[PDB]
Amino acid sequence: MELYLDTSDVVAVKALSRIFPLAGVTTNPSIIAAGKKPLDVVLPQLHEAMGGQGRLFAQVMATTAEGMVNDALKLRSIIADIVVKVPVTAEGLAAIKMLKAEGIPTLGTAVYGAAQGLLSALAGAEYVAPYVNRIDAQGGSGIQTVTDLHQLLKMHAPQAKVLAASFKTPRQALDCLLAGCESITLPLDVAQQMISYPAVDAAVAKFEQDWQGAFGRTSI
Amino acid sequence: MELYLDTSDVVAVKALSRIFPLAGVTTNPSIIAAGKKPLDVVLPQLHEAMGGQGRLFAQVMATTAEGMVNDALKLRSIIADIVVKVPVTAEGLAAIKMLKAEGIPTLGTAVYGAAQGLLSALAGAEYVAPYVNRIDAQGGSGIQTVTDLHQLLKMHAPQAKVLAASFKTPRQALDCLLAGCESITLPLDVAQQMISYPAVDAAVAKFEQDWQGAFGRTSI
Amino acid sequence: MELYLDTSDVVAVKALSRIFPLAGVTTNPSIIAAGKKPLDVVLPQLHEAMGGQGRLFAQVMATTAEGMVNDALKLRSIIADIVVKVPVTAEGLAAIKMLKAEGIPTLGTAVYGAAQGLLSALAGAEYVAPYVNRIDAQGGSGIQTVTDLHQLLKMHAPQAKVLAASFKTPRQALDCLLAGCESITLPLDVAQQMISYPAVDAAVAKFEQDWQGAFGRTSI
Amino acid sequence: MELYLDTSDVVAVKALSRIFPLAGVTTNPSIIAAGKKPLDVVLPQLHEAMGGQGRLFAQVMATTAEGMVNDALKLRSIIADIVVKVPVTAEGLAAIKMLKAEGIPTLGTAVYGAAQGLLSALAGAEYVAPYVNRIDAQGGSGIQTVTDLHQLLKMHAPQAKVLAASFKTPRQALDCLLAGCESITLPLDVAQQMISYPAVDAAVAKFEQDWQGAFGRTSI
Amino acid sequence: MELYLDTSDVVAVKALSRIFPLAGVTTNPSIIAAGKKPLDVVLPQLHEAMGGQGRLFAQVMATTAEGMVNDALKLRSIIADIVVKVPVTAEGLAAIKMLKAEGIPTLGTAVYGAAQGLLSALAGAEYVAPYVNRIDAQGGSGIQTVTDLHQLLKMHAPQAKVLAASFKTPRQALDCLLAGCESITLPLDVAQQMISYPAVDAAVAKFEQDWQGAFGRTSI
Amino acid sequence: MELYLDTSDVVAVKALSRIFPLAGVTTNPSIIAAGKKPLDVVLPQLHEAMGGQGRLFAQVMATTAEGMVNDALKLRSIIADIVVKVPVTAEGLAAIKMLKAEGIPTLGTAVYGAAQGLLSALAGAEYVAPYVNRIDAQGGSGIQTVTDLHQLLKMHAPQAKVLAASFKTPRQALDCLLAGCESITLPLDVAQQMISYPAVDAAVAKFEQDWQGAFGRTSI
Amino acid sequence: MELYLDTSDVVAVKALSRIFPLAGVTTNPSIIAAGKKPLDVVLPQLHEAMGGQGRLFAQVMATTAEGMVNDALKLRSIIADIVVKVPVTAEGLAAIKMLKAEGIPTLGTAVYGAAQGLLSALAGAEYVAPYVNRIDAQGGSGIQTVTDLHQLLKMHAPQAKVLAASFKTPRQALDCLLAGCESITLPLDVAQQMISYPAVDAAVAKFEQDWQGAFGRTSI
Amino acid sequence: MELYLDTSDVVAVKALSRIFPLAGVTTNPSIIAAGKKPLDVVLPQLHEAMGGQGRLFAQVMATTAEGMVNDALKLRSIIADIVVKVPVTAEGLAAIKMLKAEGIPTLGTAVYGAAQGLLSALAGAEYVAPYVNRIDAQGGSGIQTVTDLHQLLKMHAPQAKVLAASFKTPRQALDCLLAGCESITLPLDVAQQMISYPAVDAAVAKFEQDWQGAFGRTSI
Amino acid sequence: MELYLDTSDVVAVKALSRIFPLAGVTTNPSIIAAGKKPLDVVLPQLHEAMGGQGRLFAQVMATTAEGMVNDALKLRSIIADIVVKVPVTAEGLAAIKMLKAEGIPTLGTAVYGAAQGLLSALAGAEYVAPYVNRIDAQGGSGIQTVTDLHQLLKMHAPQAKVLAASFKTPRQALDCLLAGCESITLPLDVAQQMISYPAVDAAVAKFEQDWQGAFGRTSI
Repeated sequence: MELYLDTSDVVAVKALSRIFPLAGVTTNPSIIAAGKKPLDVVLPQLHEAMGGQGRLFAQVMATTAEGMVNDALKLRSIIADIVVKVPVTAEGLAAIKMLKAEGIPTLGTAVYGAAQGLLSALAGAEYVAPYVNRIDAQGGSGIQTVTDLHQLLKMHAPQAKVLAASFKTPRQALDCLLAGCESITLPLDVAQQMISYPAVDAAVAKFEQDWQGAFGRTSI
Repeated sequence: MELYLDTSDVVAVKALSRIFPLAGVTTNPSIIAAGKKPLDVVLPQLHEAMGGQGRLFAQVMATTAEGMVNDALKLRSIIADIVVKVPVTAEGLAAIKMLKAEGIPTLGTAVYGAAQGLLSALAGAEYVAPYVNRIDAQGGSGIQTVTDLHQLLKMHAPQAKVLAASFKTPRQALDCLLAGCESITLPLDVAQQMISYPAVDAAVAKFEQDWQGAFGRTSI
Repeated sequence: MELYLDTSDVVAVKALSRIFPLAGVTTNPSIIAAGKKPLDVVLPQLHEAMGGQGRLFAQVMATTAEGMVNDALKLRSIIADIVVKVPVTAEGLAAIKMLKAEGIPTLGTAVYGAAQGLLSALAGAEYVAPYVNRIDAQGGSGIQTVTDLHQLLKMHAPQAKVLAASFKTPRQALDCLLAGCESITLPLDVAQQMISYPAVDAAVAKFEQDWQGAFGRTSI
Repeated sequence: MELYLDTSDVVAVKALSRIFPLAGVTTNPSIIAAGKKPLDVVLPQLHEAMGGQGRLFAQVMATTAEGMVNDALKLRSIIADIVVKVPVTAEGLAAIKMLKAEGIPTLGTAVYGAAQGLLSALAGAEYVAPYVNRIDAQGGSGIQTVTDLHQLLKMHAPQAKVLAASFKTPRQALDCLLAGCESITLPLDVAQQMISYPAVDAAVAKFEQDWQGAFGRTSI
Repeated sequence: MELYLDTSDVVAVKALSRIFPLAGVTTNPSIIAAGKKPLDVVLPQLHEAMGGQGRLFAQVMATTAEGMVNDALKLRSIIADIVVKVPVTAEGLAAIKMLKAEGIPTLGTAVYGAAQGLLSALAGAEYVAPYVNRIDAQGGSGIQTVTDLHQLLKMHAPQAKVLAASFKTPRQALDCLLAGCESITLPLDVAQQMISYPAVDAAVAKFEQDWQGAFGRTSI
Repeated sequence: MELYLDTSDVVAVKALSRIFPLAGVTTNPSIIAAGKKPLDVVLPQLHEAMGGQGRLFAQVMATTAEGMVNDALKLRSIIADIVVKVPVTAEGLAAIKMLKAEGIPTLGTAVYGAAQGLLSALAGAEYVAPYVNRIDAQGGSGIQTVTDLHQLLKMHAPQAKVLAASFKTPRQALDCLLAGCESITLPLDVAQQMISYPAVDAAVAKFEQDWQGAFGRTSI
Repeated sequence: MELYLDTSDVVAVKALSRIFPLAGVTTNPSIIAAGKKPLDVVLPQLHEAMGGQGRLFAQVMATTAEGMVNDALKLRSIIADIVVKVPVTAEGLAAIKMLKAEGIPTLGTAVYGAAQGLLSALAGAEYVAPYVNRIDAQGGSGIQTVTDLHQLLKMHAPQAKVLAASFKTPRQALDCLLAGCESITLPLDVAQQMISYPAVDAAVAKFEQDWQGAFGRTSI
Repeated sequence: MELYLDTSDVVAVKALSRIFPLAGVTTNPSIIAAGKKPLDVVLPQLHEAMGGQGRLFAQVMATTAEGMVNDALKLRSIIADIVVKVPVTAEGLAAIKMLKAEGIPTLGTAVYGAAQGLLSALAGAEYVAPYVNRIDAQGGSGIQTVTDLHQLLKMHAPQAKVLAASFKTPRQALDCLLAGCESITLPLDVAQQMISYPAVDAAVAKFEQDWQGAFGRTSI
Repeated sequence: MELYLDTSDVVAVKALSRIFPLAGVTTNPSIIAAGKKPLDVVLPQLHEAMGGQGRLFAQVMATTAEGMVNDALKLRSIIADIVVKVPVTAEGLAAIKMLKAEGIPTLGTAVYGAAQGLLSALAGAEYVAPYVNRIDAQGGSGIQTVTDLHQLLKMHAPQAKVLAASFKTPRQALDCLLAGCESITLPLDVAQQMISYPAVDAAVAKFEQDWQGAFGRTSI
């Protein structure tokens, strides 16, 4: 299982590095725009924030196959081992094919259809990233869509993996993991809601209270 | 399958040693408080009660990652091979991470969510212990939660194992075992209700009665 | 839906009368033994405990048909409208039949089989009381048994109603209610865990904290 | 729901009359042969054994339509309101047509097929009696067949009712009742195992044990 | 529940009239050709073989809407109340429309699609007749096809009824009846297979045998 | 059940009027563009091809609420009783509420979400029209979406009805009808493939061939 | 089905009044605190934004039963017909009971358990408001919990209704409606996401494009 | 698969040895009482009835661990390779454990709970024998219990095997085998009901009848 | 998968040898009687129509184990490698055990019970042959029974295989194959209906019609 964060704030990334066993951080130009900082700064700083380990992900903006080819060349020049994710269109499939020919790992993003993601995987993307929240909000069923995509990948192209993103509530992440996703990423607020429970807090408080009422200190 | 006792009564565990194939005894500071005796006394006596065999478990109470690190150092000093369980918070995950770094086996306790247990397992905890009775009491469904946690473990983290606790009726234990739990623990009252059945007693009485009416004795 | 309490402590009954919309209180000779007080005292005081309202239930102890006949006569002499529960044996069936002939409402207790309860209902018992916790403890399935009993009653004897008892966790009561039970009774501890949730407490605390930080009062 | 007994022993019928709310007793020439006594003698005897109330059933033995017509005439001469059951063949359907024309109630026995029983019911039979134990013993599924027959009767001929027979264990009766059967009959051994439970006995025993431990007496 | 026969032999019809509660006899030009005799002869003879009561069905052979209009006029001239079935084409739907305009009951035959039968029913045909055996032989599934047809008729046009035909084994008839068919028809041999069971024969034989062994006589 | 056509060809409408029991014809501006003829001509001609009966539907083209109000006034001026279709946007809901205040029946089109259709139905649309084929083509599930919409309407807004459109194969229409749709519309090609089957043709051919081989003629 | 809004902005409420058929607006002290304006000022403004129609909801704040009694008195004094929501505790239960005694309609809020909401409904609350998003975030399952609550209400207390709240994604609202909720409330952003779809926008755009290509305008 | 017999009649065992591929015979002291013959006689004669092969099973009668120790010693002295069955109590588990220490194979009998049988298997008994008929008659579900026991064994203790006993009808044996039981034992009458079918007999009869019709004789 | 033919017409076997990949032909004395010719004449001719390959099957007629042993000896003397089929009785089981001791492969025929077939397979028959059509004709469920038989074989006796026979429609063969049968045999009529479809014929007709309309020839 691979755990990533969809954010670009260096301080939060470094702070949460000590908590979860991070496998890397994925970023999108929307989050980059939110952070306001230029990429040639954000990737180095975030890389140092995660201790120089893990994986990295960045997204191109071009519309023509050679255009996102050149964009991926720039990204690989900046960070040697980054994976370049590309929106899935006809040009997206093309860029995937020549990028796989060049041997640079690629990710399929903006996936709204199981057939679309399967086509991207056949073209050669090692990762496929459906937009769970957007698909769910647009009248679809992101959970079932992820299920079908996972089944198709496992039963035709084993080497491909599913990377779930676009989360708003912990439940969506729970169902995505239950569907067999090999990798997921989550935003900071959902991550915080993963590691806080009033029931857990009350249980710990009662636990310490009993220890205190018994032995007259708190420490072991 | 690993069977443990959720209690701290030396005489009780010694008496029940000849009945069930005990794999160890798990203790929590609440039960230790009920037993009123200090840990440095109860652990050696219990270890002798299992004849120097079986597994052992104790829990920290600190809030800071270094705090449960020091506590776990104390437990490993008292008992070399004892497994230390930690309440699952952000600090719990941190402590689990450096504990897996230093190579001390750990257990995840006070687990109320499948995602929480999955996070603990990814951090590296060897066992995950949800509170089935507490979850069911607080409007949740402990059985389905345990099933989901087991599925997530078998899917992403094969090396982790589920250790069910917090039982009030034999039905909960049976359901947890049917869910695929690799290890469970139970209290003395549930253990007693496990091995007693009026139907079994009546069948044995009728059986001996048949032998009596046949041969003039109940013997041989 | 009919809500009752299976206990005999006057103070607790009176205190909880202000909270739940009580329909009555059921008692059994085991609970009477626990309370240590004679019935001719406990029933009047309890009747005043919910102020002369609700329903009352008490159980016979004789084995012979005329035995619980005289018993039920004594209970009706003490409280005019009390409903008498009888254990379901052959003598129980005979007693239920001829008490239904006399026109005194009766209840079927100590029910361990759905067909047993159905036979009691055919004999004429107004209520049937399975022992869910004991059935689960003895390797059965109380929830499914209650389900079959409810289906059989709604199919053949519409006038009979299921009165669930013998609870240890609120989950059992939840499943019994979901099965279609028209009446349930529960003990004090399950009632207390029923109306308390740390999540609710934290939510209301944060709620009033926000309103306090906004305007500085504790009420409208 | 209609409860009957498939037996011919006057003493047992009278003894069990005080236990269950009997609706009558069904008889067949097999159990008549086992009882050894002639029908014209036994029939008034158990008729009085049920207190003179309830239903009665007896079977023909002829092979030709007019033959079992004459048999039914003899039975109606012996007792006015008895229901005549006939084995289901081509002659059975013809005899049932004649008997329905004469307005004498009839029952369909020896039913091994759902379609066969449905045809018998459409011919005018008020009752249909499959042989659950025999069908199960011959590699079929008595419970399934009863279910299909019940559904067919309900959704085509509402006036027909299913009368299950041929039982060896109480489970078969339980599933027949769960399938929606409006009437069942059972043998004496199944009745005795039906109304006896060691668990119930032990519960009652513990009950007056604690009553005695409280009040110096097992009595109220 | 309407029981019909799909045959054209006067002797067989009259013989089976006494056994099954016939609602009528359906005929098709194929079976009429097999019977070799002309319609103007056969229909009076079958109508008398009924005992004078029941329903009669015959089919047109024309292609043009007015053509089967004239055909249906001829059938109504021969037998006043006969119901005319028409093959379902575009011309079939047209013919059904003018026949519903003129108030002559009609039946939809040669139905291979549930939507086709729905269209016929909406056009106004009183009955719809799918060909179960042919549909099954041609790679379809007549059972589920009839199921969907029945569901559609019930939930859109309540007045239409399903009349299943084309049977080869009793199982097909059983599933058609279980699917909710209000009427079916049945060939002679498969009908014979409804009314013969070796198990029933052996049961009757043993029954008479034990009666004889007990009473030294065969008679009741 | 309401049967409609989604086309604007007068000749085809008139020709198919003799076959199916038409309840009306729905038109959309795309189909009007395909037909190339102006609306003030197409609606009168279609109405005359109707025989003067049935229902009519037309769709407005403005964006602002009073805009489609005025357009609906124009259409209702051309044909007195036409139902106005409106796209479901915020302005669509506004216009629907205004028209419901004016008491003119309205049509909800371009429904890609069950919640959107429910909102239109609450606003007052008499019918809701999802685009099954487009929802399918965009990675959704048109059949399941129609199912949820039908359930929601039957649950909360009994007066609303589902009008399925956008079909490419008769299978989609079959599933839509099975889901409980009270009205559907079909294109000409799907209608033609609907009422044609080679199996039916071959069955009719064999049928008249046998009639010929019997009587020297294929005629009655 | 009753549609409400959970917000406190007068401008947004009035703007959305023309779009959805609003049944009222619910407010909670958290949102009131966010608005920072006193309730006696805010709710007249909302009432006018309704056009003087619809329902209103406000929550009590004190702790003692008489405390929320006086609070509800104040709310009824300020707005005559306003419904009062109360957090569900023991005090909340008592408040609900005697408020039903003097006939003040009440709503059950802060519900985290189906049995808790069922108890509130038994106490007499007209509406029950579970917190779907919070329950899902805390390891539960809000959808299934709402399902059980709805089933229990329809089974035991028909007059009670479920009012879903706490939404973050359209799917939660869709599933709550599918579960049978009679009323829901909706935050502004999620409501906006109910009425915007890129698919619908593109369909409308192409629609005007073809009208343009046909008649030289997108108009008329 | 292992087939055994639960009986003690030498003649029947020898006679059935030629028919079924016997793997052994299990005996219980009740059956020994029925046979009235002493064990030191029945086991040698039964072994000779085997022809000198197969497995043998006998049960202890003592209540104290050393008591069944001595009993098992006597049985192993009598027949070297006999497997000892022990009733499952606390002393039962203690005995099972120490004979697993001594390397003598053991069987768990009188099993009424899946958890009980699983505990016996963990203690080490090679076989577990639930009482299907008794459990089923006492209001339980023998088939489901056997299924759960088999699932638990295959999940946690692969080496343990389920040995079903206590049968009354062939259906119970069929379901037990379908549940995955690796070994079953069945009584003489039920085994006879496995090897007789009237349908099979009629088929054989008709078969020789057609051979006779062909060749004037029933033989090849 | 093994494909066989249940017939004895040499001309038909020879003709169909070119079409299907025959694995052999099974014969029974019923179809032998139908062919009227003696076995010693027919079976060499069928072996020659085979092309000298495939498998052969024939049945005994004796009722005694030794008699059908002699029958099998005669068959093996005539044809070196023919497999002998024996009816499954007690004598059949004995004959199978002895024949397996002689190393001659055997088939169990006239199988009406899954337990019966499983017993034969344990006795040593290489194949098991149920009679699907007779079973479903006699009120059973041939498809389900074949399913259970296949499950039991794959569970306990891996070497046994299912050989389905007795077919009337291709649907039954389809379900038998779907159940996992490793071998099936079908009659000539079902084979002819199997490989013929009017839909296929019409598709081919349209196909070469289009080829002709394109290139002025139907040729390639």
